[PDB]
Amino acid sequence: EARRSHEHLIRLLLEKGKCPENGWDESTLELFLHELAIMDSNNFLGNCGVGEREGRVASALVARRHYRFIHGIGRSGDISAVQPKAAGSSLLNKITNSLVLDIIKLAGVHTVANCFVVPMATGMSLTLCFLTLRHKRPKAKYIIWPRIDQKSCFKSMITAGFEPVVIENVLEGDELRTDLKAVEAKVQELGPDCILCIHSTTSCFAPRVPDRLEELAVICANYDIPHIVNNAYGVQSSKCMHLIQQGARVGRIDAFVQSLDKNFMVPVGGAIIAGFNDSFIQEISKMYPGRASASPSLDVLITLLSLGSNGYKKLLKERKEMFSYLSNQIKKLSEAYNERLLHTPHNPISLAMTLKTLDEHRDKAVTQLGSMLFTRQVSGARVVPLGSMQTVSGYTFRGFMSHTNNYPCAYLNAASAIGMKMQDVDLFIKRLDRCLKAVRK
Amino acid sequence: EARRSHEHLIRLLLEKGKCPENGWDESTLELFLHELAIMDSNNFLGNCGVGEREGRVASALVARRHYRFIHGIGRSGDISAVQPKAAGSSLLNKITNSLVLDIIKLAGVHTVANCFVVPMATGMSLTLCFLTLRHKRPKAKYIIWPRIDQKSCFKSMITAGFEPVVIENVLEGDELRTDLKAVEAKVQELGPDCILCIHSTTSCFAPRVPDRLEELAVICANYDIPHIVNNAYGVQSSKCMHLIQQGARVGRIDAFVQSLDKNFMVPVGGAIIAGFNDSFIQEISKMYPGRASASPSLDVLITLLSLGSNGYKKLLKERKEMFSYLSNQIKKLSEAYNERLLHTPHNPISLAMTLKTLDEHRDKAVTQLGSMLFTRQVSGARVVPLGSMQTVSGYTFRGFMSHTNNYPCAYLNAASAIGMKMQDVDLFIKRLDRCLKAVRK
Amino acid sequence: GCEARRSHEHLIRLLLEKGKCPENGWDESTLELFLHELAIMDSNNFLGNCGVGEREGRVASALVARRHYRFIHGIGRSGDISAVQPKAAGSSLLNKITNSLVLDIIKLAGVHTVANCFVVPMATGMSLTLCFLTLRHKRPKAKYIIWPRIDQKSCFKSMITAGFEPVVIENVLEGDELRTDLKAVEAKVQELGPDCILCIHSTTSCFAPRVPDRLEELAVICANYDIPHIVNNAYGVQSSKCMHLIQQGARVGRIDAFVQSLDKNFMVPVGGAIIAGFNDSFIQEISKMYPGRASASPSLDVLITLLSLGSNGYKKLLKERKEMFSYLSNQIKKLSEAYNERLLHTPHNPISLAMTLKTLDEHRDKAVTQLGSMLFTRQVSGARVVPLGSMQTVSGYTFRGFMSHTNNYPCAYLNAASAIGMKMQDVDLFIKRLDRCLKAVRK
Amino acid sequence: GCEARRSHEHLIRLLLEKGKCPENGWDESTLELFLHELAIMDSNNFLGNCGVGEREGRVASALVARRHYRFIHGIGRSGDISAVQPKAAGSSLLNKITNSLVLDIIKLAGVHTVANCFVVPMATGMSLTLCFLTLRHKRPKAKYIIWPRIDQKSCFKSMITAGFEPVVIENVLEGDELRTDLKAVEAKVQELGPDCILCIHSTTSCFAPRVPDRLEELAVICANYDIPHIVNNAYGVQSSKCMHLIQQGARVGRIDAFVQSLDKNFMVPVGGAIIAGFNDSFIQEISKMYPGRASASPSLDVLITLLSLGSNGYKKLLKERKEMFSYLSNQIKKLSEAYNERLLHTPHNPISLAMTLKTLDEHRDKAVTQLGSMLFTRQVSGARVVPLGSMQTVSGYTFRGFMSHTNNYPCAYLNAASAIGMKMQDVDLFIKRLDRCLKAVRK
RNA sequence: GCCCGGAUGAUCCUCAGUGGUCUGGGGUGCAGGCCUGUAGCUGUCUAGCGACAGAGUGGUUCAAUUCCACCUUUCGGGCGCC
Ligand SMILES: *Cc1c(COP(=O)(O)O)cnc(C)c1O
Ligand SMILES: *Cc1c(COP(=O)(O)O)cnc(C)c1O
Ligand SMILES: *Cc1c(COP(=O)(O)O)cnc(C)c1O
Ligand SMILES: *Cc1c(COP(=O)(O)O)cnc(C)c1O
Repeated sequence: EARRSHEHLIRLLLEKGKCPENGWDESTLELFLHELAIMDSNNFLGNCGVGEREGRVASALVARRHYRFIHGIGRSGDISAVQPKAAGSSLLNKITNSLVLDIIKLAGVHTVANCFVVPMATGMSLTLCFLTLRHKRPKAKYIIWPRIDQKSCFKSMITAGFEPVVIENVLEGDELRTDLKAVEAKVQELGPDCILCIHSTTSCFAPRVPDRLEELAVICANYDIPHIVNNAYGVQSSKCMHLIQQGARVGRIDAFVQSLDKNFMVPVGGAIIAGFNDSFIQEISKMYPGRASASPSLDVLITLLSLGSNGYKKLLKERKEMFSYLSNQIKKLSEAYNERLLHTPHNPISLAMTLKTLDEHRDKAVTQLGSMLFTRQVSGARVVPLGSMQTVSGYTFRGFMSHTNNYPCAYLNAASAIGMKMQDVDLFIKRLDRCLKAVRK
Repeated sequence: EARRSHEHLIRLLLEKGKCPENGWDESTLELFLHELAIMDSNNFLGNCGVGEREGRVASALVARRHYRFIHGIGRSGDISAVQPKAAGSSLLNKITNSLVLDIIKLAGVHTVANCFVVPMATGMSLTLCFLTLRHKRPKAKYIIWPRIDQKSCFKSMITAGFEPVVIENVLEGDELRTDLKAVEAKVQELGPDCILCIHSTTSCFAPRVPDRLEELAVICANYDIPHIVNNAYGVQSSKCMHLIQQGARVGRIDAFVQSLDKNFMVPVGGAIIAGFNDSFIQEISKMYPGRASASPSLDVLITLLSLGSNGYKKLLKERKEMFSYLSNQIKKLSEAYNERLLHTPHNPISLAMTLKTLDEHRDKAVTQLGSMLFTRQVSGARVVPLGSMQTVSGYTFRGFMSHTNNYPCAYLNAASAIGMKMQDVDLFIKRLDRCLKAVRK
Repeated sequence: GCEARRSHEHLIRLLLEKGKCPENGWDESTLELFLHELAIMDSNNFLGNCGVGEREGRVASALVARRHYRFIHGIGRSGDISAVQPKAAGSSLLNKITNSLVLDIIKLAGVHTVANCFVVPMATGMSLTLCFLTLRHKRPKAKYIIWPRIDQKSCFKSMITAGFEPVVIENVLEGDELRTDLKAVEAKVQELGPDCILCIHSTTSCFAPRVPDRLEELAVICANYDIPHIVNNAYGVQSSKCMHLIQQGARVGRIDAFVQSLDKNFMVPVGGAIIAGFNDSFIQEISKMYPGRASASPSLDVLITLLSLGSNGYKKLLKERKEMFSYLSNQIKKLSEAYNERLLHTPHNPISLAMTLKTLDEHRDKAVTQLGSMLFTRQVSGARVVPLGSMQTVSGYTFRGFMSHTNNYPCAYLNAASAIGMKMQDVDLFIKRLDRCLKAVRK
Repeated sequence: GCEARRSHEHLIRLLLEKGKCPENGWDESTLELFLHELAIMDSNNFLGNCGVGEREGRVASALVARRHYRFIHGIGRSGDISAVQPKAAGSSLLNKITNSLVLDIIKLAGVHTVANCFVVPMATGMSLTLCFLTLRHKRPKAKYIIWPRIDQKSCFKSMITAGFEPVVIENVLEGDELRTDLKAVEAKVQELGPDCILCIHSTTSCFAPRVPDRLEELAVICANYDIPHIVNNAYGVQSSKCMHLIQQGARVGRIDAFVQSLDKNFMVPVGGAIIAGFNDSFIQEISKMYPGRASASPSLDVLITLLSLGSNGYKKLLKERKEMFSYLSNQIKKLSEAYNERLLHTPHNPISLAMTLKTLDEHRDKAVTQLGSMLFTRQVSGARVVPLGSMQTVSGYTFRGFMSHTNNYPCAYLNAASAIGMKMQDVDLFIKRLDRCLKAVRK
C-alpha cells in the first residue's frame, strides 16, 4: 500500500486546484480519472435509471474513449452547477477550470479573477459574450471592431445579431495597427449607449499586430463601454498576455477569450472565457442553455496534469526560441530571392515574408506558390495575394486577408506557435525554397 | 487478402451513405477510422506545420482517445465546409450526417430534407435556430411558446435575445395540451410580423403531452410564421416523429431539433438540426462561427455503424415493450397505495404516478420521497410537488415542474427511454415501494 | 461522495477473501479499477522509483505498457514460479488469484475432488513435457511413456521433447468408435516392466471417431503397477463427461495430473495451460520444476475473462455447447441422408462428430483431398477432412493412416465439433457451405 | 485523397522486403495501421466466418481481444513453431518479421556472424532447458553439464529441469574479479569424459565481482573435445563487450547457441527469450523440438518496441547505458571515499559494479543484512546486498557463500548495475538514498 | 470466401413481351349472371371507422416495371492439390 503517493498527488490537486509543477505519471492520472468516473450515477453498480437522460451508452468503444464520462457538464440552467446525477463530472469541471485559471495566471495575466471552459469554438464563445451583453445593454446595436481578416470572429458578431462597425487599421512602417482616433471618433458618432462593446484582437497574422489594448481599455472605461478581447491564441504569448494584464490595469477589460486547441494542443472544439469582474464572468456562464460536452474539459485536464506547469513553461520557452530560429531562417532564405522579412516587431507569434518578385497578373505565380506549398505537405503556410475581394455575411472586404484595403505587397505567412519543432521549420524552409525555385522555370 | 470484405462494407457506406443494416465488427470499424484519420494533414508523415492551428497534440492519451481526429469539423465560415487541412475529418462529418439523416427517416420522418450534427446541447442548438431567424425576420421580437417546465429550452429563447410569450396549456382529462385558441389569439394580438416563430415541444414529461403540431403547423403556414420544434428526445418515438412528419405535410415546419445523447446513447454534448427546406437548413449551418468539435459526430458515427439500422430498430422496439411493462408495473404498485397512474395516453415516453396520499404540508412527505429515491440510487425518478414557485431568467413560474399554475395533484415521473432494461424497472418498482412503505412509519 | 467506491470494494474484498469466481460477472469499471490497483503495487510502477538492477521492469513502448495494464515483472521468482516476488507484489497477488479462480472453475466443471492446480504460460504440449520432466527425477530408470494413440503432433512430441520414447498403443475398433486397447497396454507394462515406464499418457478430449480413453481402467492398471498416470485433457474442461471421467479415475485408481489448454477452454489467446492434480505435494513439485520467471499475459487474460463472465457466465457457455452439440448433430444427420452418408455412431465423444465420405472417389476424382481446401476457401474453419492411407512422419516415427488414429479405418470421414463459444450461426453456416461444397463436387 | 496512405505503405513494403529494423522509429499511426492489417489476415477475424473446430480463436472478453490487437491464434503449428499456419496467416507473418528484426538487432549489437535465431515465449531459464532438451537426442550417453558457477537460480535449475546433473566449476579469484577456472573445467572433461558431457554451459552477463566467462578459451576446449557449448547471454545483448566476446568464441572455437532474455534487453514485459546460433541447421532443430503452439504476446511486444525505436532508437539506448555506467561508477567512487569503502576493480564487467561493505559489522550489529531491507523500504530496486557465508540449497545442491559466486569472497559487497533504459535520475536517486542509508546505520 | 455475367427483391400467383401511364397466355380465392367485378403487404397514427406512406438503394429522363450503378437473393462459370 504505497498508493499513498498517488493519493497524495491527488489530495494536493483537490486542495489547491493548481497545476502539479511536474507531470503526473499515467498511472496516477488514470487512477484519478477512474475514481471520478465511478462517482457519476450512470456508473453506479446498484443503479436503475428511469429518466430520459441517464448517460446510457450503446458503444463500449464510446464509453471507454471518454473514460466513462457521459453526463456532460452543468445542469439545465448552469454550465457551472453541480448535478447529483454526475458528481464526478461536476468535480471534473471545477478542477479543470481551476487548472486553466492557474495556467492563465502563469502565462501573464496574474490578476485574472475567474474563468471557465466552454465546449464551443472561439467564434461561438465570443458570440456567447455578445449574447450576454445584449441584456446588460438593451439599446446597443453596434460592435466596434478594429479590422482583422479572420472569418470566425467577424461572423461571431453577426451570429449574435449585432452590426459590426469595421474600424480600419493604420499603417505604421510595415505594421497594421489600431486606429485609436477612428475608434474614439466612432464611439462619439454613434454614441456609447448605442455601442454594445469594443471588440479587439491580440493574436493575429503579421503584418497586423496585437491591438493597442490599454489605450482601448481607457476609451472603454471612460465611455462606459464593454471591452471584449479576442485572444484566440495569445495565451502562449507573454507579450499578448501582458497587454491584457495591462489594459485591465489602466482601463477596462470585461472578458477575454482564448482557444483550447491553439493554446493547449488538444482537439478543436473548446474555449476559455476569462475576466476580472467575477460576477460578470458568471453571468456569461449562466447565459448558456442546458448541459454541454465534457470532452474539451477532459482533454485539458489530461494535458495539464500530464505536462504540469513546468511542462507548459517549457513549451512556452521553446516557442520563443523557435520564433527567433524561424525569423532568422526566413531572413536568410528571403535574401537569396530578393524578398525580405516584413518588419513586424510587435507581432510575437506570426511572421511574414514578401513575394513582390512574383507577379500575380501575368502568370498566377503568387497563387501557384500557395498550391505548390500545400501539395508539398506544408500546412500553415498562408499566401496572401494583393487585391482579394470577398464577402462575409453581407459585408464586402477589399484586399481580404491583408487586413486593409491596399497593402504594399503580396506576402507569405508562417508562425512559431506552441508545439512547433525545429524539423517543422527546416522542412518548411527546405520546401519553400524548392517551390520558389520551381516558379522561376 | 480477404480484407476485400472490409473494403466492401466501407465502399458500400461511402456510396450510399446509409446505415449498414447489420452492425460492423470492431475490426472493420477501426480499420475504417484509421483510413480516415491518416487523411488529415496533422497525421501526414511528411508534414511540417507553420500555422497557429495545426492539430498538434501534447497527450498521447488525448490523440488516441480521439482516434487521431484533432482538427474538428468545418472551416471558419462553414461547419459544413471541406478543409484540405483535414480531408479525413471533413469526410467523417459528411458521412455521420448522412447516417443520421437515414436514421431520422427510418424513425418516422421520411420526408426530412436535410440535417446536420452540431457539437452543442439541444438548448444551444435551438438558440442557433433563433439566431438564424432574426436575420430573416428583423422586426420580430417574440417567440410564442406552449409552456413546458424545462429550463434549457426556455433559456434558449432568452439567450438568443428574444422575448418568450408563455402560452399556458389546457387541461383535458389528466393531460396538459396545446391551447390552440390562445396561440392564434396571441399571433393576432402581437401581429405575425412581430413574431419570430412558434416554438413547440414534442418529447416531454407526463402529464404534458406532445404539442398539437399539425394544428400549429397550419397556424404557422397561414400567418407566414416560422415553426421550430423542440424534439429533444422524440426520435425514439414513432408517435412523436409521426407528428413532425404530419405537421410538415398539412402545414409548416421550418426546423426540428433533437439531442444526440437522449436518442443515440452517446455522451451529452451534441444535437441534430433537421428540416424540410434544404436551403434554410444550410442557412442555420452557415450561421455557426468557426470550427467545432468532432467528438459528438464521432460518437454517433461509431454507435450507428456498430448498431446498424437493425440494431437501432431493435432498441426502438424494446423501448415500446418496456413502456407497457413499466406502465403495467406502476398500475399495480400504484393500487397497493391508493394512488393511480395518470391517464396520459398521448405521451409515448413518459408516465406519472400520483402522490395525493402523501401530504407535503404537515410533514414534507412528497419532498422526503424525492430524496429517499435518490439516496437509494434511483435516477430519473422525478418527484413533482404542488405549488412550486421558481424564477428563470426573470420570468416567474407558478407551480413549476407541473407545467401549469394549478395541477390537481403531486405526482412522480418515470419513463421508458431508449436503452432501458427490465432490471431498471424492477429495481425502480422494488425501491419505490420500499420508499413509500418507509414514509408511512 | 466517495462512497460510490464502496460498492466496488465489496466485490473486490469478497474476491480476496474467498478467491471464488463471482457468481455474476463483474462490470468493466470494477474490473479495471481492480487491475490498476494491483499494478500500482508493483515496484516498477512506484512513484518514488530508482532502479539499478538488470531486471527493473522498464518498458520502452507506452503501447506495450498500456496493453499489459502496467504488469511487467511476470510471475514468480527465480526459485519458485510459486513464490511471491518482493519486487512485484501486484503481479504475485494477481497470480494467486488467477490460480484460485481457475481451481474454482475446475471443480464447478466436473472434477470436484481436485486438490490443486496452477496456470503455466506454456502450451498444453509443452505443459505435458513439464510433467514428464518432473517425473524423470522420481523414476530415473524410466525410458518409456505408454500412450494410447491419438493423431495430434503436439501431445505426441511432448513426450520426445521431454526425453522419452513414446510407446504407441493402437486403438480398438468398437462399433464406429476407436477406444483404448486395455489388453495391449497391460501387455506393454509387462513386456517392458513398470520400472522402465515413466508414466501412462492418456487423452480425453479428441477427434471422432476416437473417444476419450478409459481413464478408470487405466487408473487401476497404474495403481496396481505403481506407474504414474498423466492425462491430456487438452480441451476437456468444457465437457462434464470428460471431467466426470477424470474424477472417476481419481476415485478408483491413480491420476497424478491432468493438463488442459487455456485458449480451448476459456476463449483466450493461445499460449497458456493448467496443470492440475489430486496430490497437492506432487503438483507443487511440477510447479517448482519450472526454471525462472514466466509471462503473466496468459494469467491476466483468464483473470479478466473469468472475472467478466462469472460462474454463471461460464456455466451458461457450458450449457450452450451441449445444446449446440445436439443441434450440430441433427443437422449432420439431415445432410447425411441427402448425400448418402451417415453420422458415425460415437456416443462416447461429447464434443467431436464425424460424417462419412464414402461416396467420394479420392482414387478416381481425388474428391476427398480436394474437398479439404474447398471448405477452406469457402471460409469454414475447424472442419477437418480425413482421407484413407495418410502416411506421416513425426519426429522419426511414421504413422500409417494418419489423422484417423489407426492404420486402417473403414472409411474417409469429416470432422465437426461443438466447442465452447460456438453460436447457431456457426452450424447453419457450416451446413450451408458444406451442402454447396458437396453439390459442387458432383459437377 | 487516398494517397495519404502512400507514405505509410512505403514504410511497410520496405519492412516486408528486407525485414530490417527501420533506421528511424515508426510513428504510432503507421505501426497500428500495420498491426490491424496483419490481424485481419487471421481466420478468426474473417468476416465470413464459421468455426466448427475446438481451437477457432474465439475470445470471450473484448478487453482481451483489444489488448492483443486481435491476435489470438498464437504462433506456429503443432509440428513446427516455425511453420506457417493456414488458420493464422497474420500471426505467422508477424512472427517471421519479429524474428527478422531481432536477428537484425543481434548483428548490430555485436555478433555480426549470427546465422539464425528465433523468439520463444519462455523465460531464459526455460529457453536454456529447451537447448539441453534438444542436445539430449544428439548425445544419448550424456548425463553431465559443466557449468562455471554463477549464483542465479534460474540458469542453474534450467539444467536440472532438462534432466541433467550440473557439475559446478568453482571460479578463480583474479584481483578483485571472479573468472573462469579453465584448468578446472578441463580437469572435469577429462575425469568424466567428453562422451558423458551434454555441453559446457557458460555465462556472459552477470553480477560483479564475477565477470563474463572466458568464451574464447572454452570455445576451444569444446572444439577439441567435440563438446557442445551453450552460452547464457541473459542480459548481454546490451553490451558490445559481451556480444563481441561471443563473436570471438564463434570465430576461434565452437558455440552451438547463445540464449538471451527479451525483457532485459528490450524493455518489454517478462516471459520471452531469443535462442541464437551459428549453425542454421542446429537452431532449426531446437525450434522444432518445441511441442505445439506458443503465445504471440512476447513477439508482439518486441515487434511494437523495435518498430517504435528503430535501429537508431536502440543504438542510442545502447550508448546511454555506457555513459551511465561511467557515471554510476564515478559516483560510487566518490561515495566510497566518504565511507571508507571502495569500488571493487572489475574492468571485465561492462554492466555490474560492486562496492565494499567491510566497515559494517554483520556479526555485531548485523548491519549488512539490515541494510538490505533498508534500501528496499527506501525504494531502491536492483540494489543487491551480498553478505559473507550465505548458505542456500537449490534443488538439493547446497551453495556455500551464496550470492557471491564462490565459497569465501574477501568481503561483503553491494551490487549496482547500469542496465539499458537507466536514466541519470536513477543513479542520483540511488547515490542519495544510499548515503542516507549509510548515515542511518551509524546511529 | 473472392472474381465474371444471366435473372431476381414488394401491387392474387406464374410465364411472356416494353420507356407512355402497362398488354397479353394460364391458374387460384371471394362476389354476381363461361362471363364479368373485386382478391394481398408491411410501417405510422386510431378504440374503431378510416386515413397516411412505402414496392429494393439511388441515378438518368417530360415520364421507367420496362435504361444505368449498386445491394438482397437465387443459378451458372473459373480460382482452391499446408
Ligand atoms: C433534454 C431536454 C432539452 C435540452 O436539454 P440540453 O441539456 O440543452 O440538451 C430541452 N427540452 C426538453 C424537454 C429536454 O428533455
Ligand atoms: C482561430 C481564430 C479564431 C477562432 O476560430 P475558431 O474556429 O472559432 O476557434 C478567431 N480569431 C483568430 C485570429 C483566430 O486565429
Ligand atoms: C535473468 C537471468 C536468467 C534467467 O532468468 P529468467 O527469469 O528465467 O528469465 C539467467 N541467468 C542470469 C544471470 C539472469 O540474470
Ligand atoms: C490442442 C491440443 C493439444 C495441445 O496443443 P498445443 O498447441 O501445444 O496447445 C494436445 N492434444 C490435443 C488433442 C489437442 O487438441
